[PDB]
Amino acid sequence: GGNLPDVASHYPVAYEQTLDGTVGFVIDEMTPERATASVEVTDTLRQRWGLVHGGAYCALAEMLATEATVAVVHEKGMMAVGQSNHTSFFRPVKEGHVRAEAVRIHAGSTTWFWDVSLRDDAGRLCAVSSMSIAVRPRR
Amino acid sequence: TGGNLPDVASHYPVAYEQTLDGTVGFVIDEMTPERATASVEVTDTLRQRWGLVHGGAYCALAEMLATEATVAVVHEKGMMAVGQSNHTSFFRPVKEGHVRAEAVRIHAGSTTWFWDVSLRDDAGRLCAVSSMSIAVRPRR
Amino acid sequence: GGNLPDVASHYPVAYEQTLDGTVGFVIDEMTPERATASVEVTDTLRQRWGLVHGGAYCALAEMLATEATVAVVHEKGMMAVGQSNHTSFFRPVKEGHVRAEAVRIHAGSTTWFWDVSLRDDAGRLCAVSSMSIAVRPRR
Amino acid sequence: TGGNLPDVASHYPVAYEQTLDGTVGFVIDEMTPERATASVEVTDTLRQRWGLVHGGAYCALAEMLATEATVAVVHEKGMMAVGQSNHTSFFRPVKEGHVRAEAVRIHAGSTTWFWDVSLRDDAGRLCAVSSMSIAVRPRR
Ligand SMILES: CC(C)(COP(=O)(O)OP(=O)(O)OC[C@H]1O[C@@H](n2cnc3c(N)ncnc32)[C@H](O)[C@@H]1OP(=O)(O)O)[C@@H](O)C(=O)NCCC(=O)NCCSCc1ccc(O)cc1
Ligand SMILES: CC(C)(COP(=O)(O)OP(=O)(O)OC[C@H]1O[C@@H](n2cnc3c(N)ncnc32)[C@H](O)[C@@H]1OP(=O)(O)O)[C@@H](O)C(=O)NCCC(=O)NCCSCc1ccc(O)cc1
Ligand SMILES: CC(C)(COP(=O)(O)OP(=O)(O)OC[C@H]1O[C@@H](n2cnc3c(N)ncnc32)[C@H](O)[C@@H]1OP(=O)(O)O)[C@@H](O)C(=O)NCCC(=O)NCCSCc1ccc(O)cc1
Ligand SMILES: CC(C)(COP(=O)(O)OP(=O)(O)OC[C@H]1O[C@@H](n2cnc3c(N)ncnc32)[C@H](O)[C@@H]1OP(=O)(O)O)[C@@H](O)C(=O)NCCC(=O)NCCSCc1ccc(O)cc1
Repeated sequence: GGNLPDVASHYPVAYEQTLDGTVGFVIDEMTPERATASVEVTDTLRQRWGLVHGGAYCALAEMLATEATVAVVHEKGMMAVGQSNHTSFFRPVKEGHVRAEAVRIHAGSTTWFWDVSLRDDAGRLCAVSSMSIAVRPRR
Repeated sequence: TGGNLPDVASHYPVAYEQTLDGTVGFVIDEMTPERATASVEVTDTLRQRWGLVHGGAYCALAEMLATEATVAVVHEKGMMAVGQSNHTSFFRPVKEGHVRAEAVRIHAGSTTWFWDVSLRDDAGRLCAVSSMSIAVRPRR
Repeated sequence: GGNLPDVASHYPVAYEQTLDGTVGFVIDEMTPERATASVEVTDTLRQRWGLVHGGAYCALAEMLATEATVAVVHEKGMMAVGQSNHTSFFRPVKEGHVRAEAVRIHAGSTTWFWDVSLRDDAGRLCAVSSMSIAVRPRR
Repeated sequence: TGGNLPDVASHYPVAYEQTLDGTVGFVIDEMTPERATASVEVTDTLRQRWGLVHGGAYCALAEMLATEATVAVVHEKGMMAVGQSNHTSFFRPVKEGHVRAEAVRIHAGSTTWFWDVSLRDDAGRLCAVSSMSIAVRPRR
């Protein structure tokens, strides 16, 4: 759909109805150590002033780092959810696309950490996200 | 005023209902120079595939609230305000109801304002917090 | 010594030899939900430019939030260590004292979170720290 | 040059050996506009009562490194540089040896520089990371 990891037979919310499907996030590559995703800029991703909403970068990074963790851990009986999301903004984006690259830097038993880079169509670094993902056994 | 955001301009590039904010339904309640509140009714549009409120939704609500709260004061002074850092920490998920946010200003420097935002559930539990650092600069 | 919680019979490093005792951190009050500490500014707390080192605020906050967690959890078979320390600086300090107040905002099963405020002798907010403390069973 | 910090001034308010940096023994190794390294030998002065390197020690090493690395370039340009945000995340403790830090510049704006700092052990493992946001302003 958004090309999210297929790890379960049923999902509570269909992609098109989720926040992710509504703004248009799509996973591109995915491996245990690195994943990418992107989104086309539309007014649905912007704030009233015409720039891509800061929350959009946050959300792309959160989905990308978390889903990339899920991809590995789901099949191991674990649940993966974001515990901390620290996004820093360097340059705005008015149009085009937002591309994210998440690089795994730590995979502990209870926490995985990913560095996410958010770039524009020109390849410029527009924002970064330090994603801390909690890993716990499913209930 | 579509989601009750501060009327500081005659015109805006994107209408409320078309923005991310309008799409997910964020609405500002109170707004003062030192404190602001807003909320959103949870619907699937606010959730991730697993059925919970998306982490990014809390980050966005906090971001919009703190920034707009800064804009309410500085716009007229000829400044622009945009977030420079958003650090959101998640304590408990939200599956349904509303997400209620309260932003309290803790520092108002000449170049940066800082707000502590608490995000609660209908039962009043602290579900997430966001430390928002807002850059303040003069418009071009 | 530094008035740290007395929870064990032996400690690997004596207060006076630790980083805390070397810069002079002292716990004032301590309860499960709130704790305070302070330090006199000396050159040992400063950087070459004469201001209190940013790392000093970080360290005060980290010791204070962690030790306050230890105070409750130690006796329960758990270990408490900092997992994330996010310190933001609003105003420098050149002399006097640094006073910290840590307020517990979340006490989960595996994570405790504290908001730490760092003030000067005039009571001004000089910095803040969001301390995320991991709680795990002792080995 | 006491701990090999950038010589950008004739005189400094506090001598190396007297500062926090000198007391704990931080030493700068390489230093360029886009990348800097430093290290410290672990001793009790770097530890907490439980025998591990104090979290605050990593935060301080990262802080000093990123800031001084910014100072090396901007001082001569009449700017002052001070950290505005230090976010350090801890992955694995260090009990002894050294702590080695590498700061990589990722953004150099007109008012903020941002450095990613990695803190490793003697075995090269990633023990902590720090996101350092440095404010750049003109001196008074
Ligand atoms: C935060 C925590 C526990 C999270 O675990 P994780 O990310 O899931 O990683 P992990 O569980 O796979 O284990 C990584 C390593 O952490 C340590 N660790 C993890 N869990 C434990 C535990 N229950 N007991 C002891 N060490 C542990 C071990 O060194 C472990 O490596 P190993 O399994 O190969 O022996 C782990 O990353 C960590 O220990 N990071 C270091 C925390 C740190 O050193 N903070 C600074 C020290 S406390 C500050 C302080 C200051 C003043 C005071 O007076 C008191 C405290
Ligand atoms: C980040 C910064 C500059 C941003 O300004 P702001 O948030 O907009 O607030 P503001 O502009 O209204 O000014 C607040 C205070 O900051 C200081 N400040 C601001 N701009 C400047 C400046 N250009 N020059 C000197 N002090 C300044 C002043 O004390 C000011 O109080 P004042 O205006 O009443 O004199 C301000 O919040 C600040 O200075 N925070 C303190 C930063 C700090 O002390 N970091 C720790 C020291 S650096 C670590 C280090 C370690 C080892 C080394 O070898 C070197 C460095
Ligand atoms: C991070 C974590 C697990 C840490 O646990 P803690 O701080 O030690 O707190 P805690 O263990 O005492 O439990 C607090 C609550 O968290 C939830 N929780 C904790 N552990 C679990 C678990 N193993 N399974 C399910 N829920 C859990 C429960 O609601 C629990 O409350 P309860 O025990 O009364 O039922 C917990 O604080 C938490 O669940 N916070 C909410 C995390 C969150 O909602 N992040 C956003 C959702 S994921 C983003 C995403 C975006 C797009 C995608 O496509 C996928 C994911
Ligand atoms: C934070 C800030 C201003 C600091 O400047 P800096 O780090 O020193 O970098 P810089 O000064 O060299 O400038 C970098 C770029 O920032 C933008 N910028 C900087 N200063 C300004 C300014 N005064 N006016 C407009 N754009 C500016 C420009 O695009 C500039 O590129 P350019 O100089 O080539 O034109 C800059 O990094 C930045 O703009 N980051 C993007 C902030 C952002 O886009 N946050 C998300 C949007 S706000 C969320 C929101 C949500 C809902 C609402 O209802 C309202 C707001």
